[PDB]
Amino acid sequence: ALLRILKETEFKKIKVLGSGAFGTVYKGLWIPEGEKVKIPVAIKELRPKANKEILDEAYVMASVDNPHVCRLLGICLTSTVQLIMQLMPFGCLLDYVREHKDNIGSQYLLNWCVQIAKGMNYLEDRRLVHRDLAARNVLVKTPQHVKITDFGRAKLLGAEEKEYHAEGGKVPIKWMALESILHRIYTHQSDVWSYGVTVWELMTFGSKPYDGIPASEISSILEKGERLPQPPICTIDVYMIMRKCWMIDADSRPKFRELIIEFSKMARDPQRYLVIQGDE
Ligand SMILES: *CCC(=O)N[C@@H]1CN(c2nc(Nc3cn(C)nc3OC)c3ncn(C)c3n2)C[C@H]1F
Repeated sequence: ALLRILKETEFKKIKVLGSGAFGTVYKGLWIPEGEKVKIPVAIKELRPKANKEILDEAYVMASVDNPHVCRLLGICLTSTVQLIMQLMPFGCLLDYVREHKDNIGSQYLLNWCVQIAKGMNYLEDRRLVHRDLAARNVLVKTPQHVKITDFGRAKLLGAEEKEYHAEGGKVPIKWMALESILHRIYTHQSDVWSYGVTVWELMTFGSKPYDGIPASEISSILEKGERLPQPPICTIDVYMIMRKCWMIDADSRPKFRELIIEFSKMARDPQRYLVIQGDE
């Protein structure tokens, strides 16, 4: 996997897919000069650093090559930065589970848990802390295959850095580990906490965590030992994996490699672990 530098004439925006503080993402078409191959892509136009700085960050990003991380294919530098990425035709997993809640079986849910853990383990191998894992930031390539994506919060740790120490950026409190809320500290193990919340989202078919509760109250609820409730479809075995992800001691939490093993075992006999009517 290598970074391609695109000229504006190489790609076209077709329609908007979504928008946020990061910028806007479009469905588009990329035709590399004289290659005659038409590639469906997502184009993320970000809302300055030197061009070489941006290209360097894009090079590292483009080297992230794993079946369960959405890949940067190329970049175009003009008045704006435009990132050309793999298109995930089914959109964010949050909306997908909300839409198809009555037609999603245990096999798909547990498989997604495995896949997200595989992608996160790869990011950890690359020394990348994601810092924004949530169902909204997982994308659906096919119903059978999902990929993690990133909107600017991910950080590369230095050879001797064990944690990332954040500053004033806005934070997704309800997905964060307690140590991140209290001390602005982020690690692969705080990503594990977020992974647990992400799994809870999937198992509740996209429900809102700590629904209706002010973000300002969350740290106090967590300090009292309270956590997100057991989803209706979850046997206690699955809920206990979530609860392990939210233990106060970061080193008490499972690592992604362990999560891959545990969810993979469950995915072999999915109906023993999730209880879904009509499944199957
Ligand atoms: C739930 C989060 C959300 O809606 N985020 C938006 C969508 N984003 C995004 N979307 C796609 N693909 C997509 C979405 N829809 C409705 N249709 C499609 O494709 C036909 C995508 N592919 C790759 N990347 C990076 C994507 N991002 C991100 C936010 F804009």
